[PDB]
Amino acid sequence: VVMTQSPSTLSASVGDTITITCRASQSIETWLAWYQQKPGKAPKLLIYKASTLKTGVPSRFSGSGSGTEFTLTISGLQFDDFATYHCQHYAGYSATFGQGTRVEIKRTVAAPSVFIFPPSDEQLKSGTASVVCLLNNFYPREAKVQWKVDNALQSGNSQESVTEQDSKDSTYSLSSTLTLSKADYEKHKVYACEVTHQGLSSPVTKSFNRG
Amino acid sequence: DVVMTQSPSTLSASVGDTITITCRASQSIETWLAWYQQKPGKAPKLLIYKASTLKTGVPSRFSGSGSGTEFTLTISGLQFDDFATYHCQHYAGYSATFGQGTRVEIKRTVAAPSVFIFPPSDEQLKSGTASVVCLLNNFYPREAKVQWKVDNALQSGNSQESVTEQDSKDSTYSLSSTLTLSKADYEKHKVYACEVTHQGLSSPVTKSFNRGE
Amino acid sequence: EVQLVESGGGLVKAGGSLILSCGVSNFRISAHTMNWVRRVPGGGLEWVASISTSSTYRDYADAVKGRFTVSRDDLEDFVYLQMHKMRVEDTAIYYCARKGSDRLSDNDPFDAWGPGTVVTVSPASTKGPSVFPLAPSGTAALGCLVKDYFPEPVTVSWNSGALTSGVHTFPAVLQSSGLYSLSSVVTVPSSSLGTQTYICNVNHKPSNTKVDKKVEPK
Amino acid sequence: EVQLVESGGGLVKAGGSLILSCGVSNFRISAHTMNWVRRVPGGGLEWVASISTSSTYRDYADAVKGRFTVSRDDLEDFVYLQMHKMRVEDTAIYYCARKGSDRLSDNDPFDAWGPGTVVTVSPASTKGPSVFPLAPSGTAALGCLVKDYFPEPVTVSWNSGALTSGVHTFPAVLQSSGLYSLSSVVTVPSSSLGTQTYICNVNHKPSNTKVDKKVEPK
Ligand SMILES: *[C@@H]1O[C@H](CO)[C@@H](O[C@@H]2O[C@H](CO)[C@@H](O[C@@H]3O[C@H](CO[C@H]4O[C@H](CO[C@H]5O[C@H](CO)[C@@H](O)[C@H](O)[C@@H]5O[C@H]5O[C@H](CO)[C@@H](O)[C@H](O)[C@@H]5O)[C@@H](O)[C@H](O[C@@H]5O[C@H](CO)[C@@H](O)[C@H](O)[C@@H]5O)[C@@H]4O)[C@@H](O)[C@H](O[C@@H]4O[C@H](CO)[C@@H](O)[C@H](O)[C@@H]4O)[C@@H]3O)[C@H](O)[C@H]2NC(C)=O)[C@H](O)[C@H]1NC(C)=O
Ligand SMILES: *[C@@H]1O[C@H](CO)[C@@H](O[C@@H]2O[C@H](CO)[C@@H](O[C@@H]3O[C@H](CO[C@@H]4O[C@H](CO)[C@@H](O)[C@H](O)[C@@H]4O)[C@@H](O)[C@H](O[C@H]4O[C@H](CO)[C@@H](O)[C@H](O)[C@@H]4O)[C@@H]3O)[C@H](O)[C@H]2NC(C)=O)[C@H](O)[C@H]1NC(C)=O
Ligand SMILES: *[C@@H]1O[C@H](CO)[C@@H](O[C@@H]2O[C@H](CO)[C@@H](O[C@@H]3O[C@H](CO[C@H]4O[C@H](CO)[C@@H](O)[C@H](O)[C@@H]4O)[C@@H](O)[C@H](O[C@H]4O[C@H](CO)[C@@H](O)[C@H](O)[C@@H]4O)[C@@H]3O)[C@H](O)[C@H]2NC(C)=O)[C@H](O)[C@H]1NC(C)=O
Repeated sequence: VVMTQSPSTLSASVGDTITITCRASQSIETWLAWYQQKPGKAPKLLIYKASTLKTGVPSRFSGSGSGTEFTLTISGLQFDDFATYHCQHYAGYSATFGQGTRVEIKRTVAAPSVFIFPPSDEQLKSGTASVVCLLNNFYPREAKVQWKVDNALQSGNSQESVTEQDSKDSTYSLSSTLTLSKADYEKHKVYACEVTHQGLSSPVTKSFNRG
Repeated sequence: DVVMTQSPSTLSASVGDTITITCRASQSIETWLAWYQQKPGKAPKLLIYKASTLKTGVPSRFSGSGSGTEFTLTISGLQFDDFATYHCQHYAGYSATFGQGTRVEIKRTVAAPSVFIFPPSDEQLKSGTASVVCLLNNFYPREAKVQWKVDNALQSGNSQESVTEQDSKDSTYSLSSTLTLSKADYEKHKVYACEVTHQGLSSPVTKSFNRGE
Repeated sequence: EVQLVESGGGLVKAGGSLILSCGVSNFRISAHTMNWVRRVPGGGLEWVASISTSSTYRDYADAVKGRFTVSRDDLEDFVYLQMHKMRVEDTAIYYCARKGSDRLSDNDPFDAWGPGTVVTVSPASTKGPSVFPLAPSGTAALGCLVKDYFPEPVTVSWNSGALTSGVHTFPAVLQSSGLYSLSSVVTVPSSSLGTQTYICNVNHKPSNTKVDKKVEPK
Repeated sequence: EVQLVESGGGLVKAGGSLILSCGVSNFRISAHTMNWVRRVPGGGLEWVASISTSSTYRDYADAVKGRFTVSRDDLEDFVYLQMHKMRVEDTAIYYCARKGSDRLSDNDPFDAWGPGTVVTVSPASTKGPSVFPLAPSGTAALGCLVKDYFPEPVTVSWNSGALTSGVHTFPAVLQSSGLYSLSSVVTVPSSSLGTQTYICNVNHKPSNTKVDKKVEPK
């Protein structure tokens, strides 16, 4: 069996009534369940048998549907309800899941403020160079960072991390670290960070020249 | 509980030598011993599945004995195939214990290590790592000690040793030791030395170099 | 001929945990008591654990008793060994051998063995962080780059907790070295860069490491 | 609360093997069908394995079918998942999930989940070595030095087999990086250091990375 879930990201306000849809490629009767998942946590069951609310799950969560179309409704979003959610077909000795939906707090588009930091002299004397590009206070969450050294697109030598939605302004922030030995960093001069984001009409680049 | 007192911890011999080894149980067992060969880094092979009781397919040169407390293994003229470790085992229903294995090895007179020290290649050093190598090229027997000193400071914890098993033409052992340092730390000090002690040496041998000279 | 095939062995850290397993070929384990053995860097064989036919009785050598758990699967022919909170001297080659004979009995030796799998328990149980400044080049951004620390977590404050507005401490990332790294940043008025002092307080409770780093313009 | 705890996470290499396990408390596993699940890079779940009560049935998703193997051992309350031939798309958090309800039935959701353990499959399936000269200071010693490779072997010869007397290549050492190092050496007449050009023809046979290095006085 295969499943689809929509929307992939749902942006809403506190107190809203929202619906998340799951569609099965073939009839699964009422053999479907729903799960809430927080960042860094194992999923928690919400509903099963399509509509059967788990003991202790708040009444604002409900589910409906049979055959190939299923819906999870949250009637009055509370701050705790802004999370990942997943539809899950279950059978006697197996299961399968859809792609999930992420529910977030809606706000206006905000472009990232971009900052690039060169490696500190101390770290550089130890033999390692970690430049850090910062994308501060942007919305929505999708942003792309590309590193270029002497106009050379980097690949495979950076890692990213993103914050959860800020409790006061509902934005995200992102840090990307490009790591290179002292032997590889001193080879090239300019180190740039090319950012694209829904709030930018064209990509933004912040750069520095080694030294 | 049983512990096995196997003897010797190393037996020296040569092709065609008849050899005997002995495992002595710290308290009596009902002749529940077995014996294994083990070649370096391999799985052990069972030779004798009860004391004096040879396993089928094992070469007829093997033999042994058992008395409920004292036990033996014997090989009736060693082949070049036989120069491996041998382990006794006491096996109970749901547990076992083994002797500290008798290492069988090709004999010669004592020979002291030729010691050599190698600085890091400039080509390694520019990448940010310095690997200083100390070579004990040939010696016998196997047991040797190497210590590193940087600016006369005894080092600890930053080296890895490996020994090659007996050479095919002279049966000597050989050791190399690699002292690892980032390029930063290596350029912090001048002299890099290795100090060696061994059965053939009347005093420790030190080889050293000065960084950049 | 018959075969056994150990799997899962590799590098480990002291007080960390790993699980070995052994498969087999040309035979079924459902008839056999199955045993774990090791060869330490000192060259001697140590018995480690065994589990009976019918999974009835589990036994251990006293160095690993209580710390390890032996397990089996008589159907797919697999044996397991959980190694909770390993010691440095748990470093060994770990072999899986079957208690066995042409005709079986209530007491036999180990008549087939697998080629063994290496386990190394490196002695560094926790590693304390390095901390590096993210120097501020309207509003300016500065921060600290915590790096090479194990295990999680690290906590960061700024100016001993007096500076909270505008602070983002990011989730750690796990590097291909097996060590963690995170950055903590704050945006502040550019006018305060000359007078105001900015100190990030990095605490790593697992290593009992505390670092206070002052971040200032280059 | 129902207690589950996974163990055996961490770093792996493409083509490599690992074993996960999960243990439990506040319940006995025998009445439950047990599962493994993962969280792939898009933040979405995938189901990975399910093993029925009494180990009757084992089912897998097509991505892991034939590669992986689930097992269980109810008499100590443990579940296992072997992961042979791991691939980069297996990089995820993994969890041990109970199929269940306040009242168990012939077909149910997953009710109790462990906190999960991370697994990373790094693409370094054949990491090629770094190869460096050991330069000669009546008899002289020279050599070549191999660092930072996986898997074994790195192979070495002197002048494409023209030199064999006095040659030694050492057993590899496993570094704290989880990568191998070794060295190869030869002893020769000191008088020949000026006339004979010693070279080492090498290969990391897994990656088939063929290397050469001339060794001459510094
Ligand atoms: C009335 O009498 C009957 C007997 O007539 C009593 O029943 C018996 O009760 C005994 C005591 O409770 C039990 O003994 C204990 O069993 C456990 C587990 O034993 C397992 O292994 C047995 C042997 O199987 C071997 O050997 C045979 C040949 O002899 C081979 O054919 C076989 O393939 C297998 O070989 C492998 O293992 C060997 C080592 O075991 C190797 O040497 C071989 O090379 C090979 O690898 C096996 O028959 C048992 O069968 C199961 O028994 C379970 C019940 O116990 C049952 O649930 C299951 O369905 C099977 O029938 C087992 O698989 C041992 O570990 C015990 O050892 C002692 O433990 C003490 C600590 O607890 C310790 O102090 C002591 O030193 C010992 O180590 C012990 O032997 C019998 O298993 C049981 N038999 C049966 C048929 O039920 C009955 O209890 C009694 N009633 C009363 C009220 O008097
Ligand atoms: C005498 O011999 C007969 C026939 O050999 C036995 O009848 C069988 O008994 C067993 C055990 O009671 C039955 O297995 C269990 O059946 C349960 C219910 O039957 C199923 O219903 C579903 C629909 O709900 C159908 O789709 C199935 O085809 C069955 O009809 C079933 O719920 C149970 O599930 C098992 O796995 C789940 C996984 O979570 C566990 O939770 C659960 O506890 C259980 O382990 C089993 O499948 C079997 O179906 C019976 N066969 C029939 C119908 O004849 C008698 O039990 C024997 N009696 C004696 C004296 O022992
Ligand atoms: C009466 O006693 C006999 C033995 O004397 C028992 O027979 C054994 O039964 C088990 C369980 O059914 C059999 O195990 C199964 O073996 C399958 C493969 O069998 C073939 O290939 C093997 C070699 O690989 C040969 O040894 C064998 O002769 C066959 O040619 C496995 O694929 C099975 O695994 C699958 O089923 C289990 C359980 O459903 C799952 O957990 C697994 O994941 C997998 O899906 C299974 O392991 C065993 O082979 C039989 N032995 C013999 C000698 O035939 C009877 O079971 C017993 N009677 C009763 C009612 O218990």
